[PDB]
Order: sequence, then C-alpha cells, then structure tokens
Amino acid sequence: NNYDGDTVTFSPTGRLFQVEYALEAIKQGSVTVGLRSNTHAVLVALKRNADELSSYQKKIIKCDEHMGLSLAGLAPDARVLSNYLRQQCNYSSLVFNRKLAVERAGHLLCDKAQKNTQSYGGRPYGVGLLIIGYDKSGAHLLEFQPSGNVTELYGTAIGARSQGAKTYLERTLDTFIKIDGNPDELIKAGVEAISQSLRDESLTVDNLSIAIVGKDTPFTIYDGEAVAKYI
Amino acid sequence: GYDRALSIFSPDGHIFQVEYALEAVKRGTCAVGVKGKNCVVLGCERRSTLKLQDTRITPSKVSKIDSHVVLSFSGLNADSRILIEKARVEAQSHRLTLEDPVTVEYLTRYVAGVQQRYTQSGGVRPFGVSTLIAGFDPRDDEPKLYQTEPSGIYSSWSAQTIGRNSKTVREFLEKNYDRKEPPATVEECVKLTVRSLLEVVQTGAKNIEITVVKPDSDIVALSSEEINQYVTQIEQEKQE
Amino acid sequence: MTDRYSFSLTTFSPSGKLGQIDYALTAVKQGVTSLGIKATNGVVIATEKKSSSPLAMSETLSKVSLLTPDIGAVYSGMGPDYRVLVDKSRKVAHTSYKRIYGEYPPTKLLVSEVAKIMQEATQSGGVRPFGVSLLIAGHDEFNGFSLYQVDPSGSYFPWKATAIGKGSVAAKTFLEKRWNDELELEDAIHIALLTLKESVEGEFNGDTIELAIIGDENPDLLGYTGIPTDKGPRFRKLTSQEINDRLEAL
Amino acid sequence: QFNPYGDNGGTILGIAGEDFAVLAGDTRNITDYSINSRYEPKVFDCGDNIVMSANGFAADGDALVKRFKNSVKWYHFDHNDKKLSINSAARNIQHLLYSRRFFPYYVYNIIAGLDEDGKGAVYSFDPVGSYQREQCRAGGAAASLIMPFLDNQVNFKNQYEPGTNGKVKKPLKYLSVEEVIKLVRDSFTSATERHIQVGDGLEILIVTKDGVRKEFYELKRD
Amino acid sequence: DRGVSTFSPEGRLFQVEYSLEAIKLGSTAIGIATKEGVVLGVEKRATSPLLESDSIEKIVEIDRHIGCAMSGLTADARSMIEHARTAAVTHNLYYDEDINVESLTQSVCDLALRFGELMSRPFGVALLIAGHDADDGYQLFHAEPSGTFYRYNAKAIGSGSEGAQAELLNEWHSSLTLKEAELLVLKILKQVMEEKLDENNAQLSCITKQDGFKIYDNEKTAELIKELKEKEAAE
Amino acid sequence: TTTLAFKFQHGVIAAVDSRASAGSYISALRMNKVIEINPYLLGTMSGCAADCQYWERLLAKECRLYYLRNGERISVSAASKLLSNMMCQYRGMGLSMGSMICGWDKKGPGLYYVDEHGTRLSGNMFSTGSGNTYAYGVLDSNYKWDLSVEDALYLGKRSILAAAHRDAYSGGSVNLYHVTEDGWIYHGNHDVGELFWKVKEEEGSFNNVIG
Amino acid sequence: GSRRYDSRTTIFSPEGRLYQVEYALESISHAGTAIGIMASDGIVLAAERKVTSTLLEQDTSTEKLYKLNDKIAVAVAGLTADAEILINTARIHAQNYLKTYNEDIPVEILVRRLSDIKQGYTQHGGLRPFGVSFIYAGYDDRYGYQLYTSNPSGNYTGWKAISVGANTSAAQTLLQMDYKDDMKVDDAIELALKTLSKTTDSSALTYDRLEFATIRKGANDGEVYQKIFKPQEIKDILVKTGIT
Amino acid sequence: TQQPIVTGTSVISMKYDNGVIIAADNLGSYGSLLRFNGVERLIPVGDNTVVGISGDISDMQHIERLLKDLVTENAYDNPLADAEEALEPSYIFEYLATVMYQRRSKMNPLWNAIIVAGVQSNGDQFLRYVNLLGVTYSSPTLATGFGAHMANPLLRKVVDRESDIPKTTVQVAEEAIVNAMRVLYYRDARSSRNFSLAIIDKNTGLTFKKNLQVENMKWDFAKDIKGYGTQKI
Ligand SMILES: *[C@@](C)(CO)[C@](*)(O)[C@H](Cc1ccccc1)NC(=O)[C@H](Cc1c[nH]c2ccccc12)NC(=O)[C@@H](C)NC(=O)CN1CCOCC1
Ligand SMILES: [Mg+2]
Repeated sequence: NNYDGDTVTFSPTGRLFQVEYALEAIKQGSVTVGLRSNTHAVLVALKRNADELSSYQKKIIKCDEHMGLSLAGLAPDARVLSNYLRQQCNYSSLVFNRKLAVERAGHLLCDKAQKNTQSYGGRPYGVGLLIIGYDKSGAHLLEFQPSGNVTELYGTAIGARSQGAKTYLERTLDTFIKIDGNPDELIKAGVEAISQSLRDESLTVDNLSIAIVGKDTPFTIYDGEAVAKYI
Repeated sequence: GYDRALSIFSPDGHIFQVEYALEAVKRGTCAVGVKGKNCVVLGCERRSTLKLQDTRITPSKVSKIDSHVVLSFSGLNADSRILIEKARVEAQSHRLTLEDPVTVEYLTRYVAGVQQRYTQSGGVRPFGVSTLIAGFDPRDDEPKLYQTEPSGIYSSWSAQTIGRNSKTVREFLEKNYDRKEPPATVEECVKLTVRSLLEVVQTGAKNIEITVVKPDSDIVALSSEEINQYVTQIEQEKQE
Repeated sequence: MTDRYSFSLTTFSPSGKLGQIDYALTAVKQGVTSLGIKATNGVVIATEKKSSSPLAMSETLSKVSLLTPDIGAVYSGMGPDYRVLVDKSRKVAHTSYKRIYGEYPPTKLLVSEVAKIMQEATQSGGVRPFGVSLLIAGHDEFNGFSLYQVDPSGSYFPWKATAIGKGSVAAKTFLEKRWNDELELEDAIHIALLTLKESVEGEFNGDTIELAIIGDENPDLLGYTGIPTDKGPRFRKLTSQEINDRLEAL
Repeated sequence: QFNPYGDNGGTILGIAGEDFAVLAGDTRNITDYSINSRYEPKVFDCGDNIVMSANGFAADGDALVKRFKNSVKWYHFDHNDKKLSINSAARNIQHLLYSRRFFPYYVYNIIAGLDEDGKGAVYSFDPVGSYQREQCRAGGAAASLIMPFLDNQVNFKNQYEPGTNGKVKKPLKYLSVEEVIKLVRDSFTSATERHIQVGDGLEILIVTKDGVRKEFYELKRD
Repeated sequence: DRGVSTFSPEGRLFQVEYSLEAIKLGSTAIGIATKEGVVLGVEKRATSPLLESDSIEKIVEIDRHIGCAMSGLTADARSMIEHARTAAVTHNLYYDEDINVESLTQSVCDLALRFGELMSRPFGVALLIAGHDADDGYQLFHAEPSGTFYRYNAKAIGSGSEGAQAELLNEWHSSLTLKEAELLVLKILKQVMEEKLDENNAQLSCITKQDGFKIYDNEKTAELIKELKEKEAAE
Repeated sequence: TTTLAFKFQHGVIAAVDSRASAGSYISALRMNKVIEINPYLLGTMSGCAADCQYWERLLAKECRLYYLRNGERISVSAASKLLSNMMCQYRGMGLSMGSMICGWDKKGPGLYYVDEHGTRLSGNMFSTGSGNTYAYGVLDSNYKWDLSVEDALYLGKRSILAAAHRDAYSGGSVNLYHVTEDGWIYHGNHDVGELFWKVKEEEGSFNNVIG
Repeated sequence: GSRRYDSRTTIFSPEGRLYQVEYALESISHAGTAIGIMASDGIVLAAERKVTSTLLEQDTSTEKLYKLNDKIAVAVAGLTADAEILINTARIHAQNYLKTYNEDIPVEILVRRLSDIKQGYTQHGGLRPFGVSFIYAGYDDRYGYQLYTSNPSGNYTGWKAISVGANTSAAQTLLQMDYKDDMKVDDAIELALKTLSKTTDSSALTYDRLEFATIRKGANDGEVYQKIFKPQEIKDILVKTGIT
Repeated sequence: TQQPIVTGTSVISMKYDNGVIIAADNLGSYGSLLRFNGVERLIPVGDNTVVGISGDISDMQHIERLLKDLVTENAYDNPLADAEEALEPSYIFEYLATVMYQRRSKMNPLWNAIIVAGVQSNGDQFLRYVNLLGVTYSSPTLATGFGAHMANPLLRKVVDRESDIPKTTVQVAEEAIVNAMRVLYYRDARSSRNFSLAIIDKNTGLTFKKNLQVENMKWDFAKDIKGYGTQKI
C-alpha cells in the first residue's frame, strides 16, 4: 500500500511487497514441471504463443553439459540468471577442472537474487526457475524463487495452474522416484504430470518442450517432432 | 552523480518532460525556413518588448555551424547555445577524421541524436529547443532544409516554421508554396519568407531578420533597409 | 550505501525565498548574543559563556577562537557548526594562502574563504546550511584593523560595530549611540561590557563572559626571540581577572 | 630478471586431403636438455569436427586451446547450437591471439577440419594472429626440416615428367589418407633423427565427415 | 515519486507497460514472411504537406540480409539500429560470416531492460526485424521494449495493429508468393490508414536471399498499388 | 615483401609478391598481401603480417558501417584516413604496417600510402616493402598516364618480378589487381619461377642469368 | 530511498517554464536596483546598496560592483555569495584566455562562458540555480564599449541601457524616455543617478546607499580606465548633478 | 619480478601399481648457507593428495595457506565435503596451475616448482607438475630442480613407460625413491640428509613419514684417494 514503492521497504507486518509482486509474475507465466529419479532428471514445459502466426516462446535453457533450467515469468530475467549460471559452471571447470555441484549452483542463484531485494534503485528478478542436473551425488532438482529461496525437491511445478501437477507428483512420489535406467518412462510421468495443469488447450507438437539429463546423458532439449513420441 | 530519471513514461504512454519542452518551443519567437530553386532563406522574429537593445552585440538568432551550414531555433536561448556548440565541434571533428565537411543531413542527424539522448539519460532534462538546419552539401546545388525537436525526431521540409504563432505562418506557407514551382530566384524566396512573417510579426521594422544561404558557402545576412524595402513593396501591392 | 543525496536540499520557493537559509537565520536568532566593536588602535569581540550545567567546566568550551595570529572569531547560533567552521577556516588559511605566499592571509580574504564554504553548504548536494553567524575581527599590514560579519547564506559585510543573536536589535541600537571614529581600544572594551550586560540575565563576571581583542603585537606570547620582524600575535584572549578589573570601573 | 617465456620444444604437422585432414604432433615435452614427459598430448579435439595444436611455450599453448574450446562452447549457447565452421574458427582464433599483441602467446598454432563443402582444410597461425588457409604446414622446432620435404612430396615441387626435361611438370594428383599418414610418419622419423627436441611418440588425429579418429606411433627415445 | 524499475501488484513493470501505450500511438508497420522472402511495409504519416515525405525513414537496413521497420517513438530507434548494425558487422569481423537473424534480434533485445537509477527509461519503440540466414531461412521477429521477442509468420504493429492482425490471421498461408505478400501489405495498410494510400505516404521493402534487403522505389510501389486496385475491382 | 600500386588512365593497378619470412627461413611461399575491403577498395600489406591483417580487416568493418549509416560508399580519402587515425592511437607501441589503399570513387581513381607512423600520402605511384627500390626502377622508366590496361598490368607484374629476383625476402608469386569504376578485377596468381623464364625469353631481359 | 526528498530543480512546468529559474528571478526582483548606461565615450555602472546601517564600514565594503579584469566590470543583483562564486570563475576564465592567446578576452566571450555555467545548473546536476543577475560593462577593440546582462536562466542579451533587480519595469521606462544615441558619459552619469533617485524605495538617495563606477577612454591616449568611485567621490557627483 | 631468497631444492615422485609416492628434503637454504633445517615441503590436502613444493619458501608458505583456505571454503554449504564432493588432486592442481599462470602473466610470479601427487575418486593415480611459468606436464616419474637431472633417470629405470606401472609394487617404488634421495645428498650442494616421504595408496590411504634419514652411504673409498694427479702420500 504505502510500503510497496520499492524493494528497500518492509511493511508493518514484516512483508516485502515488491518481492511479492515479482512472485506474482511467475503465477501469470506458463506452467512448467520438474521431476527426477535416482538416475535421471526431467524438465517438462508448456510453451506459450502470442497468436497463431507467432512462435511458441522457449522455456528451457541449457547451462552446461550436466545442468540446465526451465523458466516461468519474465524471460529476459531468466536469460540474465541463466547467463550467470553458465559463467559459474564455466568458472568451476576452467579454474578447478570441476563440474559445478547443483546444490552450489542454487546457493549462487540465491545470493545473486538476494542482493536485488536489499538495495535501493534495483528490483527483484521477476522469474522462477526449475534447475535440473546430474553431478557426483547423482540426479538433482531445484526450485528457485526470486525472493532468494532455493529448494531441493524430488519433483515440483511452477506457473499458472501449477497446483494440479504438484498434487499429482505428490501422489506419484513413490512410483516415479523408482524409475531408474528408463528415460522414456520418466518423461511419460512428467508429461502426465503437466497434463493435470491444462484447461481447454492440449499438448501439441510445437506446444510441448521437454529436457532430460542423467548418468550417461548430457543435458539435451527436445522440441518439434522429437516430442511427438510423447503426445 | 545525480542519476534521477526525469524523463519517464506516464500511464497513457506520454513522456511529459519531452512534451513540456515543446511548450517552451511554442513560447519562443517565430522562426521560418523556405527553400527556393537555388537557395534557402531563414527568417526569424525579434520581439519588440526589448528596446534600448544593442543589436551589434546581441546574439543573432541564426548561427553558422560551418561555412556551408546554418542553424536557427525557437525556444530556450541558453539551451540553443549548447546544441550549437556541440554541432560546431562535430562539424570540425568530421572534417578532421573524414576529410569532407558534414552534409546537412548528417549534421541534423547528430543534433537530433543529442536531443534524443537527453530524453533517456539520468539526471538531465530535455532541450527546450526546436531547430531549423539549412545549407548546401559540398559540391551540390540542391537546397537542404531540416527540422529537429526535443524528442529527437527530424525530417526534411520544402518549407517550415517553428515557435509562437507557427500554426498561422504554416497555414500561410501551405497555401502559398507550390512544390511544382518553388521560388525561382533569391528575391521571390525572400519575399515569400517576409510575407509569411508579416502574418504574425506586428511591425515590419527591426522585428524581422533574414539570412540567405546560397550554394558553395555563400551566406549573407540582410540589413534593416534591405528588408524594409520588401516590407514596403508587399503592403503597397496589398492595397488593392 | 553511497551518498545518494546528490541534489540540492535548499531551493527557491515561489516567493523567491531560500527557506533553509531563512530557517538557519532563525536558529542564529535563538542563539546567545555576541558582538564586535572596532576602535582606532584595535578590535574587540565578546560573548556570554552560557554554561549548560554548573558541573560543566565552561573554560574548556571556547566560543572565541584564534584563526590566525592576527585574526579571531566569535559566533551566535549552533556551537558544533561553529567548531567545524573554525577547523576548516584555520586549515584554509594555510592551504590556500600561507603555503603559497609564506604569510598569513588578510582578514577580508580569510573571511572570503569562510564565506565560500558556507555558500557551498547552501547549494551543494545533500547538505543543510550552517546554522551560525560569525563575527571575524582581524588586522593586517595594508588594510589595518577590520571587523566582518558572515551569515548562513555566505554573505559578508564589514562593520564599525555590530551584534548578532538573541538581543541583537537592542544591542545594535546601544552601539549606534556610543560608537565614534575616535575610540581607543580600552574605550571599546568598556562599551562592549556595557552592551553585553543588557542581554545577560544571571551572573555577570570574568567566568561567565568570554572576551578577546585584536590589538598591539604581543612579543611575550610569541614563544621565541631572535627575529626582529617577528613581533608576536595581535590576537589576545582576556583572562578572567582582566575582565573583572574592568568591571569595577564600569 | 624474470623471463615469462619458455620453450617446451615439440613439432606439429597438418595436411589437408581431398575429403579429410590430419593434424599430427610429437608427444615429447622438454626444457633445455631435460625431458619432462615422453607422453604429453599436444593435439586436441576441440569439438565441431575441429582439431587444434599450439606448439611452442606449453603454458601459452594450453591457455589458448582452453580459450578456444571455451569460445566454441559460447558459440553454441549464443547462436542456437550452430556448428562452428573451420573458417569461422580460424577468424575467431586470430582475435584471441591479437588480444595479446603486446604480450603474445608464444605459440605456432594449427587447426584442421573440413570446410563447408566437405573438403579438407588446414589453417596456420603465427604467434600474433596472422593466419591463412594451407594445404600443408609443419610448425615448431623441426618445421624447417619437414616443410621442404612436404613441398617436394605433397605439392611435387621441382619434380617434372621424365623425357620432357623440365618442360612439363608433375601433375598434382590428390593423396589418400593412407598415403598422407606415410608422409607424416616418415617426416617425424626423419625429424627425430636430426632434432634433439623431437621424439618419444607421435599422435595423429584424422578428421573426416564420420568424425575424429586417433592413431599413435612410437618414436626413438634418445 | 516511485522507482523506475517498480513492479505493479499484477507482476508487471509499470514503465514497460507504459512504453507499450506509446507504441500504440505510433504509425502502422506490417511484416509478412514467405518462402520466397519477407516483406516489410510502413505508414509514413506526414504531419504536413510541406514535409518532404521521402525523408521519412521508418524502414532501415541493418545488414545485407537483415532489414528493420519501426513504430512508436522513432527517435529512440536510432541507437537500437546503430547497435544492431555494429553487432551485425562485428560478428562478421569475429567469425567471417553472416549473423543469424535470431542472434541479431537477441542482441537488440538485451538493451531493452538496461534501464534504472544505463539509460533512464525503456525504449518507446517496437521493431519488426526481418531477414534471412542459411540455418532457419526467411524470418520475421517482433522486438519489444520488454526485452521479449516473438517470431511471426506475419505481424502488424502500431495504431492499426489489432485490426490488421485479425486481417493477417485470415489471409496468411504457408504457400504465399512474394508478389501476393506485397499486395497483402498494401491492402491492409490501405485499410487501417487515415489518409488515402499512395506511393508518397506509404513505403514497401523486402528481403530475399538473392538480392538481399531492398527498399522499393516510389515508381515501383505505385505500380503495385495500381495492380491492387484493379484486382479488387475484378470481383 | 614488395608491393606496388599506381594510378593511370583506366584506373589503378595493384601488384604484390607472396613471400613471408622468419629470418632467413621462408615461412610461406603463397601469402595474400591484398585485402578486398569492398568491391571498389583494395588494401596492400607490408610489414608485420598480423598487424596488416588485423587492422585492415578492422578497417573493412569501419568502411561497411559507413555505408550502412550514410547509404553511400566510403571514399578512398576517408578510408585511408580512418586507417591512419588507428595507427596514431598505437603510436610508438611497436606496430609495423605499410599499406596502400587503392580504389575508385566519385573523384575518380584514388591511391593513398599509409604507414605505422600515421603518415598518409596521396600520389599516382607507390611501392613498399624490402624490395621497393627494385620495383621503382622499372616503374619510373616505363610509367605513363596513357597506358593501356594490358600494358599496365604487365608493368606492375614485371616490376614485382624485378624485385623478386634481386631481393632475397621477395618472391614466390605475383598477385595482380585492376581497379575500375565498375569495381576491382583479380588478374591471377603468377608463379615467379615460371614467369621469370617466360619473361627472359619473350623480353630478352635478364641476359646475365643462364637458362 | 533518497528520491522521496528530491525537489527536482531542473524540470519544466506544464506551461514550459523552469520553476527554479522563475523563482530565482522573483528573488532578484527584491534585490537592490543596478543600472548600466552605455555612451559613445564610455560606460556607467550605478547600483543601490540595500537598507544599510550607520555602523556599516562603507569605504571597505563591496556588495554590488566587482572588477573582472582591467577592461571588464560587473554590477550584481541577487545573492552576493552566489555572485562571488561566479565572479571568481569569470576572473579565472579571463586569465586563461590571456595566457592562451596573449590578448585580453573579448567581452562577449567572457559573458557567454558565465551564462553557459548558469545554463548548466538549469539542465543537469539536480542543484539549485544561482540567484544572480549580472550587468557586464566592458571594452574590447572589436566592438568597443559593450553592456550585457545575464540571469539565472543562462540567457544573455546586449544593451544600450539596462537595469536589473528591483523596479526594473519603472527604471526601464525612464531610461527609454531620456536616452539618446549621441549621449556622453557625463550625461549618462546624470541619467543613471536620476533614474535611481525616482525608482528607489528609500526616502532619499544619499552617498552611503550607493555604489558607482565608470569605464572611460578618458585615460591618457588610446587606452581604457576603470574607476570604482569612493564614498567621498559619490557624495561629490550627487551634489554636482543636483540630487542632494 | 623478484629473486628467490630462502629456497627449497628437489622434490621427487613416481607412480606405482596402487598409488603414488612423493618425497622432499627438510632444508631451507639461504644461498650457499644451509640456514633452516626443519622445513616441511610436503603439504597434505585431505587424505588423498600431497603437494610437494620447491623454490622460494615465502611463496611456498603463501601457497600452503591458499590450500588450507581451499579446504575451508570447500566445506562451506557442502554436506558431502568428507565424501563425494571432497577435494580431488585434479581440482587442487588446476587451482594452483591457474594461480601460477596468472601470476607469471602479471610479471609477478610465485617462484616455485610444484608437484601434486594423489589418488582420485575412481582409484586412478594423479601426478602432475607445474612451475612459476605456468608450464604443466604429467609423467610416470616427476622431479624438480636437480631431481630432474639425477632422480628421473633412476626412477625411469623402474617405470620407463605407462605399461610398467601395474608391474611396480610399493616396496620397489619406495626403495627407488629412497635411493634417489641418497644420490641427491651425494651430489646436490643445497640438499640435506633429513627428508620427508609420503605415500598415497588407493587401499591403505595416506601414509606420511617424517624425520627420515639417508643411510647406507659409501664413503670408505675416500681414504685411498690422494692428491689431484701425481701425489702419492
Ligand atoms: C616481406 C616478406 C618483408 O620481409 C613482406 O613485408 C611481408 C609482408 C606480409 C604481409 C602480409 C602477409 C604476409 C607477409 N612480411 C613478412 O612476411 C613478415 C616479415 C617480418 C618478420 N618479422 C617482422 C617483424 C617486423 C616486420 C616484419 C617482419 N613476416 C611475418 O610477419 C612472419 C612473422 N609471419 C608469418 O610468417 C606468418 N605466417 C607463418 C606461417 O603460417 C602462416 C602465417
Ligand atoms: Mg631426437
């Protein structure tokens, strides 16, 4: 009300409204799902178009051979943050000859987002990210919020109508975690999960976007007729 | 440093500071530009609220940017000096790095770029000035007349006016200026420029300044008596 | 962090007033009375030592300050603002003059430098004006004795005699009747003590009054002998005893 | 006084075929008269069917290769996984080298691969960035020993057709991969004999449309 | 007052949303992408008859294989064009090749959100970036001041955009020829323009693989207008 | 190296050798010492190969940007000056670059000499490199404004040959260019080994050499 | 943050005026009147000190008239402290020009430089403008005797006669009435004092309430002399012209 | 640019079937003066890596601190710091190599020669060298300074190539290292009798041996040597 003019101002109940408004931009964004087993980790994203003449906005970005994310909210902010991750993944390789741990990647994103919430002049990031990766401790899935909060999860979803997919994963928890050494069945579970967030529209060939990373699988993105198999 | 964003968008999609800068131009004295077949003339109003003025030393309204290009303006006088200085520096800088004098179009594009930069830079306000830039390109006999404004847009004109009561003199020029046959001589071009100012000026005494620019760096400013002869001839034809 | 106040805090109002300067002058009005009188062979500056508590040692708080050996200063208004101005005034007398010309600045030029500092606080970004008016008395070879007033705006005026602060209006009237161009220094000190008694409520003695003069050279206060041209400071602060002696002949 | 440069010896050799290309280099690393390693790889697969070798000062050579490999990575990120052509890689390397025009990478650099028409390509660089496409190039310590041999046995220089007596040249027939590898092995065997910094091992990287293949051969260890 | 980089309660940047309103006031620009090329066309909209209309430059060359049309506060576009041209030629310097249309568009869009308290406000102009490369063929992009860019088969921006976009919805198909696209831009421009369309107050341009980016002559456009009138009178 | 270039009736000729050295060692037999900046602009090279390539390819970047902004081809006078201004920024830093900027513009054919010191000279004829003195000898005695394109091409070709023969650090091959108002025209790569014997027989020159 | 407390000194009104410049001009209108009159053989500068006291040391005082160099002087109207900042800058610019070209600075060039500084405070920096209006009186060998004025907007104009400060409307009318082109310095001196005598808010115009100066070629042969009048000399010229 | 003051001499090392061995004497020389006799130049990093350093001792102590800080920093927000995400020899080496090459590129080098010896997660042996120039190389045997000239020849008789590593036991490798250290004591003027030795095995872990001495030295034949040519008495 009087305490939402900038990010440097607490409300009387201890809330940061500019951060909460940035969180709102994620809810307006298109749905995206993340889930993992012990061997692989999967991202599934519903892409959005402007109209029938337009293309479908890309949702998934690669950060390294072993790491990448999907976005929901302001796409340019995802480009800034994914660029930062690319550089950090790359600094780890060039200096330490070491692939960047997914957990440490989350810690770096948290700290970058936080600086924007405590300083005058700037603004919070207006995007939520789902980071998947495979490192020395196996498969991982992270959820990033622009408040700074990063959370390691078995599965999750963000965007509009994401609560439906999140409930499905909460039921299926015991099943999909056990899908080891079977990438196609893990993607099936992700496609079935994101389907719980659909209304009116359904999954078409240029609508669906899938990504996967695993034990002997580099981070690869599937679009177009490459995802027709899963429709 | 002072970084405050003064020029910003409003809910209806307007930049008020840029629009209020145009109001300062509306307040400024009238300036007019007319291009003939082989020349361009720049007319300028002098408000007669200020007498006891020393006309020898008072800053003239038309300024030479180079030997072949001139610049007149309407709006804040102090603001215009900054644009003129920058333009003059760029003119010598172009000669120094490219070995050709600036084209009128290039010089205009630079001045317009400066005005634009002051509409999306922190800590600064837009120039309260619109300019008429006229001249002839090196080794070219085609006349050039351009206009700029605080927003930074620019364009070429067969004839144009800016400043206070510019709406009236533009009305006059639109019906009197024929594109198929522009003022063939210098006389006809000056006569049409004086006529257009007489719609607005008040007295035709020391209120009208005229500057003729011809090809190959031939620039001259008319005197009071020379202009007064045009004023006399126009009204004597009007009494009929 | 960073000082993000890069804009003026003092601005013109529709009526043409500079509010913060006017308000600074109001703070000066509330301040304790101080005065200055110029004689033929000297200058005197004086003020009341308004002690905040009787437990406080008022000798440690110096309202009258030496700027150069031949220039002194007194104020009315906010004490802390005065203290930092004296520090800057002492330094600028060296950096912008003595280190260049090898001698101390004349009164009018040091005043000019102080005035400049106070003007900048009236225009620079993220600062308020100084809440003091200064009276600067001094002597130099080519201008002789002089007395200047300096206001929060940075404006300064030379005076034969004047007063600033609480009871300045009454005190300036008192000085107009008593001042003439033939006054000796002792006569000016006498008038200063008379003028200052009118604005003081409580105790009036050497311990509650601070008074200094710009007069003859004091070779006893120089600290060394051997150089004929160096004859000592003209600034001298009167002692508690020296004040009381002149209060008996009052 | 501190000398930031050093000489780690070695020699490299690039030959372009009609539909293939080879980049070979010895595996010996040295300082002065000592041997550091008998097997220290010098020719690298940089991705996108490009092979590269920076010969001279090992520290500067490793840094350049490391930077180019990084440049390829960022080329994919920035331009939608587009394949970096050999001509585009060559130009990119020129700018990497000229970055240090006033504190150079003390290396002679060669890259090899296939052009956009599928033909074999070799590009050669100097330490400060001048590059050019070539059919044949030896670089490093024994470059002056090998290059004349390649002018003779690859481009048939000073060779004419018998009976004509200098009137008609030897025609420029193309070479097969098997014929090229023979010339490479004979070049390094000869260089090992007469140059003290060359020896221990020979590693060859062959580039075709099918990918990048390696071949290793022993050399004299004295 | 309030921050320049402030979020609204709905999760949108105030300044970006307000700049979009300025673009709605701008003159109409239309782009249509085909397999034979991409066509770009604009409304010039001269404020007076004395203004020499050929000096109105709302269609601009970025490279030989990339063109650009603009709508909104057109003065803001000059620095964007300058950056685009520099980016296009700089990439040619570093990589000895033409730059991808998408990569060029992305480079322009990176400037968009560089505003705060960098420039003091977002750009007040939208761009239609049309071009061709070997990888993705003929392309048309719409670059906004939000930093977002969408690819389009056909797109209209400016004051008559939603009316023109509905018309482009019905008319566009994947087998359009270049000549058909030219007439289609002229048809829709004539429909949304205030003044009567002619060769002096409207401009056409195209980008083909062979000839590259070309702005059409007033004589060439005049014939296409006459060809349009006759084919509309044909039924 | 040896480079030359000269104006004449039908435009400008530009001829260069192809050798590259690393002390006494001939590092390259076939190097391109000309850069096609644009269809109407050429750039010769002499000195540090890296400097010549980097700065003239950077000049080409700057000449292309001029065309995009002004919608007009850059002049030879302006192009040569941009290059000389670049040299003046790295003045004293140790660059080694001698070049001729050849082209055709509105004023007709243009030829400018530019070097690392920032020197910029307009003229009808120039020759740079270690073997320029040999080339000047042939040029000065045979040059006319009234030359035919066929004779002019031969003169520049023959002038490089003269230098390639005597100068140890010049040779390999000759690259010819002819600049017209329709643009420049490449006139081939000519091996000096073969060209020498051909010229000796046909011209009768080099009598001192046995063949 | 800090934005909350920013007055925004460099913005336009809806009518296209600069708020702070207009308010600074309002400040100057309450300042003591200063008059400049240019004649064929010299220039006069007259100015009124504001409500003085008997205890003010006049002979060592300077609030209105300042010397920029040997050829150029200025009369001040507004905040004295602000004026001294600008005066010292102008004195430096004059010396920089002299060091560079080995010639005394032309009057207009000095005036333009100061006016450009004033302009800068209205367009950028976020600081308040200088609440000062100058009358420049000077001589150079190009244009001869010259009068200029500058105000907080940074706009400057040339004059034959001009006033700044209080009652300029009334003062300008009186000057416009009695001024003629063939006028001489002694006549201009009389006009300046007569104008102040009629426009003053004080009961009577006396020597202690005035600062006065002339720039004359009345120096031995082809050269120019600046005369800042002493209190006794102002008293004499008041009797001579018949005001006291 | 500087000059080394207090210096440490040769560091020698080699691979064997199940791990690596590294050794270095305990001397800190001040030119020809054998100033400091208790200096440890082998510095363990975790339980899987040992860094051996020669050259300037002040720069060695600086590096020692960088490594100590590296371990601290790796443990930050890392639950697997003593397991999967522990520091590896390849990580530690590349860090140092990055530092060494950066310092030489600023013309302010760390005047050292470093050998990183250790065993990786997968049981693979790690042995790589880096120096003040940023020059890196790997070999079955590695040695710095004098060791390069005298020790490598002896150690290469045991492991001449890669295929000889599985055939080499820890007893044979240690014996070879200890003999090499004796030879260096005979022939290096800036060496000492006292030295430290470290073994990093993939089964038995890190064994760090201190206060070792060169023994079984041959000197008796010196009694028979008389004069420099013609002297008999
Ligand atoms: C004569 C050959 C002079 O000796 C020419 O000027 C020639 C000019 C030239 C221009 C462009 C491309 C190639 C050649 N200059 C050189 O060849 C030059 C001579 C040279 C050597 N050190 C120099 C220092 C300062 C000035 C000139 C110098 N040589 C080079 O630049 C050498 C170092 N570069 C190469 O040989 C580069 N090639 C090596 C093999 O791989 C392809 C690149
Ligand atoms: Mg050998």
